[PDB]
Amino acid sequence: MFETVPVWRRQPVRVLSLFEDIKKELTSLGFLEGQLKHVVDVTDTVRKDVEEWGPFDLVYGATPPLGHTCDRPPSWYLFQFHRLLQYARPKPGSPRPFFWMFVDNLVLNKEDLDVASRFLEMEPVTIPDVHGGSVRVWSNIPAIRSRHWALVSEEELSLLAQNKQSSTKLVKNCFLPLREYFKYFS
Amino acid sequence: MFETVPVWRRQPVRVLSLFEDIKKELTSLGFLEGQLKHVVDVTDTVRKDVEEWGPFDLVYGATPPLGHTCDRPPSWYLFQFHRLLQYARPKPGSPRPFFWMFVDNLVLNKEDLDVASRFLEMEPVTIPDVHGGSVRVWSNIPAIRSRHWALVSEEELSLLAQNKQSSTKLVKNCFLPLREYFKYFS
Amino acid sequence: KRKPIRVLSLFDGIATGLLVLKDLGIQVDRYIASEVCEDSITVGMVRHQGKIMYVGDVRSVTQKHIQEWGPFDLVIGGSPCNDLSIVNPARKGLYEGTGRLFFEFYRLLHDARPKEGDDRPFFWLFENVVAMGVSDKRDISRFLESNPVMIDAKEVSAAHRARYFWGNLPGMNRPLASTVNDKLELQECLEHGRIAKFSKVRFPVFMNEKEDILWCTEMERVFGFPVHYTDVSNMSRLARQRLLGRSWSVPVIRHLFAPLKEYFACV
Amino acid sequence: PAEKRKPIRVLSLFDGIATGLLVLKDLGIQVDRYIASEVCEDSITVGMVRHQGKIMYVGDVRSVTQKHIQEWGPFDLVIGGSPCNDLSIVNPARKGLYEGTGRLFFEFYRLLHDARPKEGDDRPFFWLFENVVAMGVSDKRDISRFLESNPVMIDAKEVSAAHRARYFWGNLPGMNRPLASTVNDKLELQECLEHGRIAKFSKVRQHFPVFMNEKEDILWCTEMERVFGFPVHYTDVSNMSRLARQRLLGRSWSVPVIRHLFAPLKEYFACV
Ligand SMILES: Nc1ncnc2c1ncn2[C@@H]1O[C@H](CSCC[C@H](N)C(=O)O)[C@@H](O)[C@H]1O
Ligand SMILES: Nc1ncnc2c1ncn2[C@@H]1O[C@H](CSCC[C@H](N)C(=O)O)[C@@H](O)[C@H]1O
Repeated sequence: MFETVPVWRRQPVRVLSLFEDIKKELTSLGFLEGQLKHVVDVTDTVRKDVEEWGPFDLVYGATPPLGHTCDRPPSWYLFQFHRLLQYARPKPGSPRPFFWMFVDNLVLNKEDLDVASRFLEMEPVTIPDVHGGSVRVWSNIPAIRSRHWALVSEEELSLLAQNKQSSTKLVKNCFLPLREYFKYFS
Repeated sequence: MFETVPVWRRQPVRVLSLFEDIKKELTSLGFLEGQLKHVVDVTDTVRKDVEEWGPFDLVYGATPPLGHTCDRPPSWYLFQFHRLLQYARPKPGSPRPFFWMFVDNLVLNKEDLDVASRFLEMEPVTIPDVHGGSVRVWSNIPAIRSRHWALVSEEELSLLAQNKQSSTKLVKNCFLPLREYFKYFS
Repeated sequence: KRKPIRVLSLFDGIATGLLVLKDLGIQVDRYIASEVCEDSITVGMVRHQGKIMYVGDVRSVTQKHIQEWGPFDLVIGGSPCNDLSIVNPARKGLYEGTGRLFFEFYRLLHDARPKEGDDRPFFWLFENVVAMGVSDKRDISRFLESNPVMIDAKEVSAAHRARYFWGNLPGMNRPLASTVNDKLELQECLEHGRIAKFSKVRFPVFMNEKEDILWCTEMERVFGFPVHYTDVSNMSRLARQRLLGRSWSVPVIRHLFAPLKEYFACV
Repeated sequence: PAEKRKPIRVLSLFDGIATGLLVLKDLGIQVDRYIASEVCEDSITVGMVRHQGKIMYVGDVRSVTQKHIQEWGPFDLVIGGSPCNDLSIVNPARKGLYEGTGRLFFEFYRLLHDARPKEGDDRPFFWLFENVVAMGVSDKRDISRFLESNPVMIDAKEVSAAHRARYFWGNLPGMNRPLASTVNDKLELQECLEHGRIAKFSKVRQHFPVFMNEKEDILWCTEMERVFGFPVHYTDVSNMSRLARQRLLGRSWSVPVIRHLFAPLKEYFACV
């Protein structure tokens, strides 16, 4: 439970994005105006790196889009994420609010899912997107579990992905509760 | 090697016959005139018995004739024979001539024969009888091995017995060498 | 000053005889064993580091061999019981199958016992299943010229082994006695973390919420052998089981040999 | 006032046949608690019987949580050796560090992190993690990058009759210092065989390893225990098969090397 913060004492948020950047979609909410550091391949990224990159309030990372845009077994993202996520944590005397989020673009098996959940300490929260003619998330950002839709099935979801191999807007509104902790711009 | 004894020092022979007696055929050679003790079933015969039955100079025993005249696994005769045979032995200071003989009327398997020989310490001596229209022996009676006929075959001999189930004179002449050790009558 | 014991073990199995001989602290000049089973044969070899001179099949041993094998002070043996067991219907009795093997023991006993005149001390022992045909028990008694002495290891071990004992060993009749060290309770034989159902073996153990069969480690321990006494070949369990299965209860054997300390070299 | 040396509380993951505890007791170090994560019933039993219950057997690694860790009391030593299979350059079917059993590694990592003292607490904390030397360069790296350290190759060849080159990651003191033989340390494979058998090689790694009374034979289990430095008849529990047993000893820790490795702990904990 994170204790809310008054408006006249909320500074710009420092975001660390891994495997994908939110520099754009995060600005669209008035969180930016850089304060966000982006990194693609973390392979050799050491602890001191994640520290000298200035303190962070939000650690974000997400699996590559469905298509295999890059070569590197699924889990990798999760494991690596957990790695730097830890290097990014604050000190014991929790200075200010610290948040993290890992998003999966329907790319992790049901095996890799148990790992991910058990590793990030919580079941994901699947949020769909319907249109008729046209993603899983882990995080500690407030009321992210009361927004879960225990509707969409797995079987269908599997069908969704299997069909995408043979051929944003979602999470963008998950950052809103963060408006209550950091500075909003214009 | 039994040291030959002079005529005027040859008393009548005491014979112990088991499973069959030679009281008749042994007389026909002038060895008798009783001095011979016969016993059929030795099941409960103890050592003392074989002793109080007076000293013996000749221990004889033989398998029952081809037909199963009695019921008792072949070996029995051999083993039992070896038993009493020992009870009848003399003392360490060998007083006089001591002889024994075990005859088999083609009733012991080739297994039972290895036992028999290995038990009586010597191969048997097969003595046949031909006629055209119509026995194995173990013993220490002198020159009994130079009278061996390494001719008759086993396969034939086996056929001889197998055909007798589906339907004396031999050994009588083996006692002759004994004439040189014991008293002869008429 | 008494001398070392010279023994002849027939159907030696896993050297229980020598094991106990050593236990009683009796010097052994030689221990000649007639064994045909390779598994048992190896066990003895390793466990007593060669000391045991292994002859071969009993009926390949001859009078010539005996006095040539030096004179013997002790002759012990336990011929296969299978063809004597009232339980085994296929049994071929004392005169056929393995039953016959007995006579081999008799034959050799005869070839080794001191000849009339020689007063030299000579001890012999022969064992076998109590559960045998009355005719066989007789014949055996008539051949060895003496009567057995039934004795069950139940009185000195966590198991029920009633066996007949023919022999001239001193005090074979005197009652047995438990020792400060003698697992009588089947529980005191089990390995840590397992519970015993019965008090004596005849799914024996109760293990952490599971019903299971005795362990070879506990079985040795049931039989009076030292733990790990049969952990030698790459020998399977069934094999290892089989070994012990057919042995003598060490306690029962320490008992019978015990008095033998009084005649030979006290190691 | 007085800051006494206290007993060691350990957490062994992929405990196997409790070589960890075996050696800990060998060195004469008092053990407050030895919590092991083992899933193989065979090895589990061995530990259970050989150390008479002392080992608190938790279950599968990935059923252990941060909640469990701090609840399982604070730990002084964390040791482990995740399955080598999917990392072995020899096993073609290997699924690497990220798939198959390869993954199990991060389980160790995750738990190491959940147990190591948080910034501020200066409490003494030691950890150790082993694995086959013959692994893919990438894996060696990633592991190093995860545990934030480089390993220390060390072959039991130098202190036992066998060739076991393994990598060692950890913060135990003096892990690099050269090993040393002991008055008691069978280095010759001959010095391991049981009476009446002769050895071909000087060290096992080239088929049947020993000849016997005119017959060619394989290594006995007593001897193999003796080759890794386990007490004799140490794995004589259950009615498992020769093949099973083998698999046990087969993939265990060379006692001589863990003694070597653990040795400098004696100065930091209570002693029996
Ligand atoms: N012909 C033969 N010659 C020698 N040993 C034989 C044999 N036939 C069977 N045996 C052996 O008979 C042994 C009988 S079991 C006797 C057990 C033994 N007294 C002990 O204390 O362990 C077996 O181990 C078997 O291998
Ligand atoms: N999910 C899991 N959780 C806990 N242990 C596991 C596991 N999967 C496999 N194992 C265990 O992995 C171990 C690898 S062998 C490691 C042996 C150890 N260093 C020793 O000295 O004994 C095995 O003993 C196996 O039972």
